[PDB]
Amino acid sequence: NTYALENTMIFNSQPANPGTTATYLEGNMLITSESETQPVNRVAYNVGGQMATNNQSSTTAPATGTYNLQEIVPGSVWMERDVYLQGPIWAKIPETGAHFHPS
Amino acid sequence: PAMGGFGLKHPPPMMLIKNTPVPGNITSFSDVPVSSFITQYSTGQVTVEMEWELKKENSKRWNPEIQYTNNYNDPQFVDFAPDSTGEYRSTRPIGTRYLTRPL
Amino acid sequence: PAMGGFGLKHPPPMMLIKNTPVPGNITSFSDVPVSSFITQYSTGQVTVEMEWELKKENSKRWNPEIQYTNNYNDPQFVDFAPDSTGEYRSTRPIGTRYLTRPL
Repeated sequence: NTYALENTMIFNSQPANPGTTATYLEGNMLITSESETQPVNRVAYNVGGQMATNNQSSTTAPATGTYNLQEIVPGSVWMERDVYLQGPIWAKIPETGAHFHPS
Repeated sequence: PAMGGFGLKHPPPMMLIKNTPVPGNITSFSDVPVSSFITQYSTGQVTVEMEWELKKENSKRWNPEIQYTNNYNDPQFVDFAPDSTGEYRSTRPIGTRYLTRPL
Repeated sequence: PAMGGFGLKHPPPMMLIKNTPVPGNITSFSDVPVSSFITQYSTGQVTVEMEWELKKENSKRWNPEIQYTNNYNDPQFVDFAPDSTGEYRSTRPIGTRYLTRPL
């Protein structure tokens, strides 16, 4: 029942009036899950992994540290986000002259 | 490239020029190589011709744009011109981005 | 002409439009002309297409020239655009002479 809320598409079952400032509880909302991609996609709430932070010596024991973010590395594989019947088909790529992987 | 410009797998090639060694008077045979030469220098003219492809603006912006202009208050010299001694003056750096486009 | 522009012996011609008189109810004959009419107005769309011939610059001047630019310090509005009420703003008069030629 743990969800990373800022990584999820949230939708309303019914259309809303413009400018509404009303609070909405979970029962009103439609909340998506990406659990099918878990065999290749890391979990957002958890830490990514650990790396070496020191040099070992007869005087000094070896040490590691956890990381909260990592970016693309060679040999990287992942799955893109799923489409929904309520969701959008397309987006325009912005014209800057430079981009990476345009999904 | 980080400095700017176009990155090329096969760049315009290195062009190398040298003055041919001309020997000083030698009267006897030696296996050891000659180290005595007449002193010489060379002079000439070089021409370079380059072709460039241009992409045209297709803007629908109603209002007037920013442009590079020759604009100086009370000038004592003309910029991009020779001075009284004959030395060229280049006070300002010039970039390429004055036109605007929507994202 | 003193105001400016092109002086023409045979200028583009005068175009004249009127609403046809439509009479109010008349029940009796008179030699005197009718002065009673139904009140009416007209509306529509007009299109004008013009062709212009251009003369190209052929300058040999090495240094950079003066140009018209959009240049404002701390602007509170965009010039040549509508305002919050919808009224068009045109703060500056614009002439044609920015390029330079030798006598």
